[PDB]
Amino acid sequence: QLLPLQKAVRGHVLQFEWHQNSLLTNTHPNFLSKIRNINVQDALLTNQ
Amino acid sequence: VKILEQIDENWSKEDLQKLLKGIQEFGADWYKVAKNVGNKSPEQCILRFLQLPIEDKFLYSTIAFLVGLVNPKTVQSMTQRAI
Amino acid sequence: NGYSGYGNGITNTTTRVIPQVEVGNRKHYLEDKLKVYKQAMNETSEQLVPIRLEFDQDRDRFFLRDTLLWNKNDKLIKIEDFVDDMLRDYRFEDATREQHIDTICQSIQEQIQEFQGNPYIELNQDRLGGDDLRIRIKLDIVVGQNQLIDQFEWDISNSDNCPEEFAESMCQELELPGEFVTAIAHSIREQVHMYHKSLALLGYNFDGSARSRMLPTITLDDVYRPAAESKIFTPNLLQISAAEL
Amino acid sequence: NECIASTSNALKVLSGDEGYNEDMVRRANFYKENEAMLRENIEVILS
Amino acid sequence: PQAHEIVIPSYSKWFNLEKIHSIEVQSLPEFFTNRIPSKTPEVYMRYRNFMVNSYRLNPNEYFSVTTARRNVSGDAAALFRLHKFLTKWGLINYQVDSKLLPKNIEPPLTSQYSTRHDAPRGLFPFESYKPSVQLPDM
Amino acid sequence: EIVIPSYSKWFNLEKIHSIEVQSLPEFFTNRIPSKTPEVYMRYRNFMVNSYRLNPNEYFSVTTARRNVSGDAAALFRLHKFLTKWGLINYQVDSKLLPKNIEPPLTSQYSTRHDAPRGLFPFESYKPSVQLPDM
Amino acid sequence: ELGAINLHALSMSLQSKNLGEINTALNTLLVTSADSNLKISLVKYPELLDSLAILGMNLLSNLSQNVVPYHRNTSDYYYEDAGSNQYYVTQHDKMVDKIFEKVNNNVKQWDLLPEPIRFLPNQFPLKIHRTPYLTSLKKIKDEIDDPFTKINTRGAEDPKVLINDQLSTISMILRNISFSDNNSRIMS
Repeated sequence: QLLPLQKAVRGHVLQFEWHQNSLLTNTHPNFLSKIRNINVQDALLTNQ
Repeated sequence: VKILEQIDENWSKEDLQKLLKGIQEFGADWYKVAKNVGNKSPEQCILRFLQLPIEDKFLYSTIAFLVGLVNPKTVQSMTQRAI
Repeated sequence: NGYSGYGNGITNTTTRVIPQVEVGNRKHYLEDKLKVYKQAMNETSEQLVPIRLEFDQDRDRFFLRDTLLWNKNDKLIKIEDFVDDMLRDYRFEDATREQHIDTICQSIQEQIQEFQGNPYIELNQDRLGGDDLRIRIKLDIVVGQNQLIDQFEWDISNSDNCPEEFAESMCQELELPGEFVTAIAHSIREQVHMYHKSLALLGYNFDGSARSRMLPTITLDDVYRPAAESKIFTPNLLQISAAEL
Repeated sequence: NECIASTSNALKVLSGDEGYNEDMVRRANFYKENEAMLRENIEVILS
Repeated sequence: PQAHEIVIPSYSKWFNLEKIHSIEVQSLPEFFTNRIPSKTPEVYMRYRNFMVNSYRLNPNEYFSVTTARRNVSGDAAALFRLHKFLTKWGLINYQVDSKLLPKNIEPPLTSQYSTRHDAPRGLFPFESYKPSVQLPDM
Repeated sequence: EIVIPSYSKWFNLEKIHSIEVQSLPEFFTNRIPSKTPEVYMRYRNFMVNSYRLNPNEYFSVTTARRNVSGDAAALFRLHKFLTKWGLINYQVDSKLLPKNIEPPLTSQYSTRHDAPRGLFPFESYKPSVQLPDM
Repeated sequence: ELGAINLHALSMSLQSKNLGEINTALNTLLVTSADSNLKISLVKYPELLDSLAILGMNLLSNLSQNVVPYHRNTSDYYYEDAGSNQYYVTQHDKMVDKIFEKVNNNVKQWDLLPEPIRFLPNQFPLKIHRTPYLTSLKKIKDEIDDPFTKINTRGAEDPKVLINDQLSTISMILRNISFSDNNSRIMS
């Protein structure tokens, strides 16, 4: 008669720990690859 | 058939006896049940209780290794069912 | 959901960035310890330093009459930072110019710059339990509302004995709670130091008797246990009084 | 075996996802695992 | 006696007033090379438990390192080091201030637990047709 | 006359055990004139007989400071020593130091961002089993 | 997205448990991604960078050593006791214990914070991976769908991919942090 209870709380803690193994492998956002070109500042900085 | 639960070590028979007795008519109040047993940490009770088999239901396959999903069935997939 | 990262915190706001809201007031320091600490204090440790602090005199307005210890073998702390932490701990007016800290660190390094720890008595000499010359240490302190005075033999020549043990032992009085014992050892390390420090100015840190004031300031052989009215200076007393200091 | 399981997994991922298809067989994943203990501990503190 | 409600930033839930942890040694190793005999894990733990008790007593109001320095010492330097350390780890002087909120409500609430699609462990929402009964069951 | 720790039943109130000199060498450099096995004998015998007088009540060390004006260093040391061998203070359960505190045991935890306190799953149900009726 | 305010998550990141590391790392990554108004200032930040590099070093290390962290049977992994001490023991009297010990029967070095970097024994230099951008198609061929993708596009059912994606995320967030003044904070 207790079994479903243990199953339930088991699922609780299971989903909980499983949540840890989630590190946005799910998605693949852009990571601000801003520098399309290196701007003027880069070149003139090199020279300077 | 004839499922025995007097099967644990490092906890006496009466240990789990009092454990289940509490959780029976105490509704998962881990503090109560810990009080209601002989000097085991509440989390200890939770863990042990969590490792309590029901060794008479899981039967040893295609379904025995897959659930909420399955190979389709219009072709000769039963080849799988004879794995 | 909930709100907690910094003291019951707030995690539900207008979605901004907040750097280290931890200050009791200007209280967050952990930056820049890891490498330096590891590389530094993985090696031997050595003598400590008693320090007194007086700034209340009628040249500046303070309650600076506290003592504390220090390791001259340390180079991990911007001393001024420690001072300011102490001052903010003293709840003083945040303006630490009228609460000038420079003067304080000046006095600090001044005091530290007259020290050698114990002499070759520790640096190169090693006499089992020291040799002799137990100073009649005289210690009085004023804590809370009560003062306490005592005098007793305590060797200068021995290193094997540290002060704090005497402290925790004489703790066995009424309660001598906490705050007391520290200053005692401090005074202790104060009291002893100067003597051999002054003796360091001479040259007996190896040999026996010195050269003129060390003669009256000594214990003797004491071949037999004493009388009751002389050692009647050793005992201790706890007395309430209106303060006039 | 592998292609079958992969097909199933693809079915699932192309849809909602669940962490564990199994471990109703408690004995295995709990005698042979203990991070359960620590994670639990973390839980009960709040729960 | 106990008379207050003491909370801690959970991630700290590795500290135990009883024992020590690899964390702090990697952050305060100067009591563990066993080089300076006047220092030892033991006196460390003494200081540690003393200070945490002190704070937990009246945690509503702050506690200073200078306080302990007055109270007990074997050093100022290490005392300050560890004090500020525990400060960082909030074990001390964490509940110095209090903050409150009326917390209006939203469709999700902690007492809400109904039947709905589930990410957790297995469940079967469709049981059996008629001819399933056609089995010489157990 | 009075029983002591059984293992300690070896003392010489009239002699010096090699255990003593081995434990504490400082009285045997034959260099300190102010110190000698004799004055240590007097030290220890006075101490232990004094405690023997009313061992029903504890005896501290500061007393010795009052009573011999020797170096409190060795006094404290030997006192600790004799207690370690139970030769002194074997009938008492008191004389401890204060912190005006005791270790508490209550605690709470909250570090909410989203992940702990649950990653907030969907709701569920099913506490109790049911009947097939088939 | 939103919520997600504080900076001091570093503390939890500094902590050595899988849980906290996930909780922070993922969040703070999403944070540094956002730039509409979201930037990581510098006041008493640096601790962040330290923690980060330390984490990455240790993880990559025991990865190269092919051993999973976060889960052992040891814990609180050094001394635990309440022995004979008030505050100051282990002076002369300690040898009495030896004496005591001899009659009742009737120092260390400490490593630095990070591990070494090279000279690691298992890791011995053998030429691999000097291949050009071509591998993209390899990538395609790798990422190509096949009955054996072995791309557990889901979470860590095994810890190996866990460590992998961990380091990946760390690299990404490190990149995103590096687009402003406070390059000086990162400056060598």
